[PDB]
Amino acid sequence: STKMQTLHKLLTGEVSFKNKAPVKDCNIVHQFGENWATELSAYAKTLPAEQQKIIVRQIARVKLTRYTVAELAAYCGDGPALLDETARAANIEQGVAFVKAKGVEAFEKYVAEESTNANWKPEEAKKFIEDVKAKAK
Amino acid sequence: ISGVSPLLYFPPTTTSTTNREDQINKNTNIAIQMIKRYKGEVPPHYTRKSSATIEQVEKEIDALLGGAEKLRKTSTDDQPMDKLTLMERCLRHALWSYHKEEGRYDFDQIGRWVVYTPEDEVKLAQLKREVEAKEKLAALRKRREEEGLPGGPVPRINWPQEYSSFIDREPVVAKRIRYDTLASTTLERDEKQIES
Amino acid sequence: SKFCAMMDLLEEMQHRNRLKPNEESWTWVMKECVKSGQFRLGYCIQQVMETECKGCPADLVKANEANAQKAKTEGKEHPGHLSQQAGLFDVKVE
Amino acid sequence: SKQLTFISAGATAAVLQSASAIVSKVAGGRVQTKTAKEAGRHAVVVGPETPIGVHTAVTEVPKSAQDPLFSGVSTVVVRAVLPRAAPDSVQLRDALDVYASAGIDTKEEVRSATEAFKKSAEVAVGKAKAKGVKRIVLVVKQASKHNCINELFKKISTETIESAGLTTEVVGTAAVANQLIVNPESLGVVLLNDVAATEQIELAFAGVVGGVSRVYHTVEGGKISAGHSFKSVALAVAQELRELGLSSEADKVEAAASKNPRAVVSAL
Amino acid sequence: RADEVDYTNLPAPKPQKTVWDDNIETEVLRKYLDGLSQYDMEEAKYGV
Repeated sequence: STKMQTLHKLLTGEVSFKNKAPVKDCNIVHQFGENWATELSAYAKTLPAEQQKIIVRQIARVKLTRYTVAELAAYCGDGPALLDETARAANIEQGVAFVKAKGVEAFEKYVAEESTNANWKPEEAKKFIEDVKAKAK
Repeated sequence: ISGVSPLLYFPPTTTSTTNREDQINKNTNIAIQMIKRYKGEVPPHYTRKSSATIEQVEKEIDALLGGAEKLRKTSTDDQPMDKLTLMERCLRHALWSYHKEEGRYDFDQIGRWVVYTPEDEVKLAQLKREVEAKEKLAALRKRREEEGLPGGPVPRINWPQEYSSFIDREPVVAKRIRYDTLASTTLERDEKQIES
Repeated sequence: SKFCAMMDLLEEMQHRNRLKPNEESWTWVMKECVKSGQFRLGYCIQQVMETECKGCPADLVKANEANAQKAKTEGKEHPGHLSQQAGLFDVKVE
Repeated sequence: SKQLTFISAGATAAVLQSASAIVSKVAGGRVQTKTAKEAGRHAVVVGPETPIGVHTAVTEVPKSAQDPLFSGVSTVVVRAVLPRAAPDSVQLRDALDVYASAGIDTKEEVRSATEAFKKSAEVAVGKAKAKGVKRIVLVVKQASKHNCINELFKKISTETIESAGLTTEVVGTAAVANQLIVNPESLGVVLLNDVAATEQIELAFAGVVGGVSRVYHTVEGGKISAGHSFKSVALAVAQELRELGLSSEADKVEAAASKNPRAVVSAL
Repeated sequence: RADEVDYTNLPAPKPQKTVWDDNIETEVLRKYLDGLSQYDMEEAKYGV
């Protein structure tokens, strides 16, 4: 009960972090858990409609916060709903340029290293590398 | 680095064609602008009262001091000096000050005919290190260019460790962007125009 | 450090066991100094072999000199912070 | 007969071509569309980069183009823009902080920066008074490098605002950016000092809201529209046409931008 | 059933000062490189 109450206050802005750190997706994931969104959504159902709407809105904004400021400015120019596809396309274009610049085997190793540092599932990394390879030809 | 990131970091190389000449030209122009501001205004022009070259003056000085070599007598540093010694010291001091201002950094004679104060010795030592350092830097920047390594400095970092250390990727990605950009630029100016 | 371990081992052998190191032991030390790039320890070991043993393997002496002159070209002859000019009140005493 | 001035600052050719097609198809040829690098009125600037001749960089949340996520939010983000010199020349924002370290005199540059900040502060307080807020939020990057430009920015912005009678709260860049993206309803008017990071924050806010057109106030006196994406540029053109005195065309462009952001030209 | 955890508490991001290789190019740029490291640490502490 306390965790959900703390999370709701944190997202609403009533409750600040110890060091007044920004309320980003990464920090929340670090403390509350990987699936904080799911448990919060289930908990919100036990609250009036207004609080439910606020929780949904705050969750959506936090998800948008998962990108850096530069990425948002570059890719979120034409709305947030189209942000994910635009970011994915730009990343794919970078992958194509990398492949055309320094081969494939190095690109395969580079993608693997970034995925390890980027906290990416092997399936997602494999899908990305296949997509960029297919885009090349 | 908790949290699945949306994108895999890739080199920020987007200006595929950035000629080294243009970068060094811009560095030169900025360097010239800063130098002009620091110095201020070019000093008012001066017209020479007499025409003579530095080489001619040095030759005349050598001729003047060569005829008195037999008469010239050495003595202890604390002992009083002679007319020939005083003339030699003054002439050589002026000559080597002019040479050092011009650019002929011959420290062997400058340390002899210009050093008379501990502050002067400190200034000479500071100058001596600087010239040698620039010569070494230019040589290795040339030897590095021949090899093909990036012109700019590269820090001794292990980004896989940095990703693990930091929690949020944003500062880490920003740091990589800066250093990658720095390593892809030539922090060199045209020293012909600067000297001019 | 490999060099430190071997020197300590020699110290144990000569002092606490009363056994004189032979040429083979010193050659191993010199090889490690050359391999690790520590060209100043090589000079000291070179004299040790020239003093206790009979000379040094001239292959290794030349290798060490090559490493030293590489540093001179690259400027890594001494740590740089030592070369920085300091003063009475310009030194940070931690 | 009439003229619309298109400025390009770091914008891809696709966006500029899209803007030209939109204006040509909507206007119908009555108003010509010329391209330049500086203007004071009837100007649309395309691209993240700041054009030459702009001192204020205000941006708001238009009611019509509010994204469903950010429905009801009302916060005005004004970025102070110092005079822009040629790309090769050292910019004032950097000269004001490096010359002091080098010991060079910094009198004229300080005077120019002071004038720009005063104008930006006057714009910010006017917006704050119009909206009715009592306190504004200054944003200054807390990096050690920018220890002089920000100091002057605070010294002047607070002076002007306090002279006007409103309160000022100073903050950094990361905290304000997170607040503006997550909880923007707690900020009424936020001024931003002239730094690259602040420019990115302004663009991110203009994009996250759903795509809007930024207003630039120039030295000559006036307002010019600014966009960086298809939707933002389309809204900027729609506002510009409205200023010229075209209402139906402006509404059509706005509706097309709302419906089909990336392909407004074909949508309308 | 005692206290479990302060979800509010967050471990501060422990900064690390960047270290440059000791070459002649570093000595010439010692002041400039040091400024970059100071800027990097300031960014890490504040966040951006």
